[PDB]
Amino acid sequence: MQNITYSWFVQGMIKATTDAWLKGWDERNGGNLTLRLDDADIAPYHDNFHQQPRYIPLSQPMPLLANTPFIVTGSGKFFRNVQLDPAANLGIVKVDSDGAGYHILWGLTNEAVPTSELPAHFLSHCERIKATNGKDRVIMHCHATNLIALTYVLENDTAVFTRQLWEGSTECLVVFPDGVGILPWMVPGTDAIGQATAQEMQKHSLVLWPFHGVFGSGPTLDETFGLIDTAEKSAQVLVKVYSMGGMKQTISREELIALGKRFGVTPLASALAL
Amino acid sequence: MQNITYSWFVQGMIKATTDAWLKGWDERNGGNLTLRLDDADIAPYHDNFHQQPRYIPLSQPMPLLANTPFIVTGSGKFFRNVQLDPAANLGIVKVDSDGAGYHILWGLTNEAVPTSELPAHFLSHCERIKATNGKDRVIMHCHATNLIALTYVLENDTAVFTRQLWEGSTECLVVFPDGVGILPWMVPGTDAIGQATAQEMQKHSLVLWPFHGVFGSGPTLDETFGLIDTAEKSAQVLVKVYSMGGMKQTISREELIALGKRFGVTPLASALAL
Amino acid sequence: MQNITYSWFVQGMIKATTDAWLKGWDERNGGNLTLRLDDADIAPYHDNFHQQPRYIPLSQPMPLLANTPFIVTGSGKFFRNVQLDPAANLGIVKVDSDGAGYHILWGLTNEAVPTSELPAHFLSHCERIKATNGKDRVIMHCHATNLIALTYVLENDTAVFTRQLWEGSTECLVVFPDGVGILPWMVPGTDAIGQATAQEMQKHSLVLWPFHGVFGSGPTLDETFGLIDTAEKSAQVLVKVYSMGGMKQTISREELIALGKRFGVTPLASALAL
Amino acid sequence: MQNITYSWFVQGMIKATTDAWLKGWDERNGGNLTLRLDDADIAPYHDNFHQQPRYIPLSQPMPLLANTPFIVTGSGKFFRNVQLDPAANLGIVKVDSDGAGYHILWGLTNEAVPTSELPAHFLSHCERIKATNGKDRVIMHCHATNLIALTYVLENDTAVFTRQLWEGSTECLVVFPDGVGILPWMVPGTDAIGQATAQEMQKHSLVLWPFHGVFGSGPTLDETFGLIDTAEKSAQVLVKVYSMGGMKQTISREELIALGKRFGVTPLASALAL
Ligand SMILES: [Zn+2]
Ligand SMILES: [Zn+2]
Ligand SMILES: [Zn+2]
Ligand SMILES: [Zn+2]
Repeated sequence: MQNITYSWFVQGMIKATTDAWLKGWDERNGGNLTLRLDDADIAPYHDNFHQQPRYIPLSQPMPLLANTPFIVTGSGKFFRNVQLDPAANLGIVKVDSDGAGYHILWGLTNEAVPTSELPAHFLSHCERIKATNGKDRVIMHCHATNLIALTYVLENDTAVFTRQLWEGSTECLVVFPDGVGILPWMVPGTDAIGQATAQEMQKHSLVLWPFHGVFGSGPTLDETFGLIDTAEKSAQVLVKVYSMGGMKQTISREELIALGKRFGVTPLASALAL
Repeated sequence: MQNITYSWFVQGMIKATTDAWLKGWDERNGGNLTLRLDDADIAPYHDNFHQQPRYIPLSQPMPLLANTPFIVTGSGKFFRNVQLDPAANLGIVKVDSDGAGYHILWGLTNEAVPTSELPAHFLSHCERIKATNGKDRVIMHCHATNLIALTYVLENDTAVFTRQLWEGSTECLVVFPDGVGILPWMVPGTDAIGQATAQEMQKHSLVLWPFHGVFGSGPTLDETFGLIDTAEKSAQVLVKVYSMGGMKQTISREELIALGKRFGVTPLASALAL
Repeated sequence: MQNITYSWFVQGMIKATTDAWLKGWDERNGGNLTLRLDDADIAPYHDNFHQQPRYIPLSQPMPLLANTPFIVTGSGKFFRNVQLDPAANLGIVKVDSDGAGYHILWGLTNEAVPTSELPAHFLSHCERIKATNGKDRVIMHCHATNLIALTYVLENDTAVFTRQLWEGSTECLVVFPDGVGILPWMVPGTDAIGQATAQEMQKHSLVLWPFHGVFGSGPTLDETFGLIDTAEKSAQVLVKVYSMGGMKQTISREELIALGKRFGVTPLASALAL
Repeated sequence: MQNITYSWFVQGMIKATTDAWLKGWDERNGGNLTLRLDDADIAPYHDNFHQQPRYIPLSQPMPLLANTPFIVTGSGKFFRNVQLDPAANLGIVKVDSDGAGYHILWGLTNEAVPTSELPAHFLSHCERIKATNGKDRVIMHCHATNLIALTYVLENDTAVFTRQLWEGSTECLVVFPDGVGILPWMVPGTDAIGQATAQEMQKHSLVLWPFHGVFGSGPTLDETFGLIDTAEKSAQVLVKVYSMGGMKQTISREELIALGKRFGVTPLASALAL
């Protein structure tokens, strides 16, 4: 019957969560992942659906997401376990026609529910749909170790943080020319932190939560994972450099300007001006 | 015949020990793990039992554990090897009706015996049963690298250590609001260190052994592993931050207070007051 | 029909890219790998070829590579994915009789193309063929973490950098007696950086791209991987030592001289003279 | 026919080399491993032997090893590859009746030969046979990262180095009460470094090669691996502590004395006296 476990999107959710677990980014339940699907992705699996899908209201109306299906990670669930029991740890949800709530079509067994960061995820999907004319389809949150560490030692400022990350690996300006947004510390699992994240997502594909972690957005699971992996790689390099006493030389303004010109990207002005 | 190797609890012991080995927490024989079971868990496997179960006395009477079965790791056994030969490296034991000793029903082949830290494990199970009205079922000890390193550089004080761990990842206050107990250095494998650990377990779900490692307690293998993983993740972040010259900003008192209110936990007063 | 996926060279490309992914050297699309084959390697797989091979021009004429087949990684492709879909992420190309372009005989499906660093790869293959009388067959680029970090803190000078790497593990002088060439930072994906790399390859088997990564050359995939792994291992040791305040003792001039004599290698004079 | 690949000793050599590769201790060909067998181990596999075993002389007479079989890693071979092709990368050798040379009974295909550190291995086996009344059976060399790093920053002195390693994890005094011998830097692959190593092995189960790596001896593969893993774990902890500015508190003289008394070991006097 096909079997939705072996669908591209369940397999992709398993790969991304497992890979993030192996990176050391997702201790316990600390990360969450949502992927926007099309009806055509799930329609062939209608017989895999729960016969009697559960309904859960959204935190607030989200009419831009009306009729939209997603695959999501569950609240309190461990990225390490996704590969062991996808239907326990993931769910397929479909937002209803008013954007007021969703049905759980598959997964989230034994009364599990979507991630407690659903506001941050779905509100950010709304802003990224608008910002990218529908190209972006993934919001990923993880507890990326070196990025977290840097939030205790670098100025928590979009321009400063972006410039240091650009400097810490040549590809970074090309991968995230729009830079990294950073919020004040905020209480997690709230619609305040969720819309604050979504507002930053209007201008950046990466958003940092000081003393907590990162959110990224992109068109595909691999592109979004790779975005975060790039930023975290640069952060890893920076932690080493700072631990050795700091940069004696680095990528100059530009050199960053030449890089952006070659790759046809416009670097965030404030980060470049530093 | 079912085959107890494929039981949830043998498989779970394999997963936790293997995962801890991969983390770098359990060189050689350095860690131990005990899980309290119910008779109903093991009864279906009676035919897998040793036909003639061995009897070993406990170090002291433990009448609260009368008639209680456990699955345990063996003395001198390596976490790395559990997956290769579960019955060599694990045993199922059942404490007798007086709490004076136990029978080895399965495993611990070739005259192996339970971990030399059995006092610390079983005495801590007794105190956690009382403290949690029977909810906690696991005691896990590992040589968590960054937590160990921090015991050489942070004040070995419950309030100080707890506050720094809370600061080193936002989730920590929510995961361990009761904080981390820390003992003086003590000679391992003794009932002194075992009851000292058990006494700390009355007030905390995590206990540090300076220059040695950590003990954690929780209701399930994953929750207990995840508790330790959380604390060790924060410790990893802290080691990076301290190596870069220390915190320039951090989570404030709260912010910790707001966090606790949102998640309905009461943070350890002494750690909050700092 | 044999099946070229299971050929030694496809399997070897999978092993090297996967191993480099596991090392943390190849986030996103950040690395590339090319291996020079003989017609006799691919001829048994003619029926696996695309029936209608695509043609792509080279950036400039490369007549030394006329009629030469290679297996290559694709542009924008992830080392992590090579094992999952070799034909999506790798291609077999054969340079035409004038050295002006190549046909894609196998792989690079869905209009993928070879790595954007093809100039650096193929121009370096030309110079290594000349320098080694045809022995070298591999060019590997990765984002080797510790080597990258060191480019922010060590003088970006061939003699200085080579000497520190020699000091950081005893084998290094024996593995790379010719030292490590290092370029100025340059914009990637250009023929300028490609021939600059190729010129350094005339004199060294390793070339560093500051703030970016490393290129290595060797006769086989394992020897080339092992060359880079050796340099990166030494770099890892050095990052630790520098983070602990620097060397209190080290390998002397040599001792390096005695080492070279025993193993019959001539160490780079400028690095030795320091 | 049984198949010697699946013998306990070939499987054990695969496990130890693979595990050491995963630890990051054995880049390229950098490590070597030898295990002393009994005739009874190999006799059941006589039909797996090369029909016409090769003979190679030893570097010097070793009559204590007369008629003794070993399984060994090959010169220039990679620990990473042992699992992929055991017979290419390992050999079974049997020393002849005069101790003058050995026959390659199995493995070391395509004219491979035993490790270039065979003097250090076999001479150390001789001294450990005498020191342990035949109990020790394994000599393992690896490029243990943190131990290497410490040789640039700690005094290369047996007492000093041993005491710091004892301090860096509580188990270390119990695992290696005889301490760690350390040689001056010496040119590798020589009988000078081999007997110098063997002489240190008279008094210690671990020997450090500054700026290079470690040798360990023990009765079984797991015990020897675990010995090295323990020392390297402590070294890892120490590198973190030193990078954070050094110890503010540590294990006292003890405390070390009490530890040794409890576990019935006599700690190396010179290290204790510090
Ligand atoms: Zn989070
Ligand atoms: Zn322990
Ligand atoms: Zn690159
Ligand atoms: Zn070596």
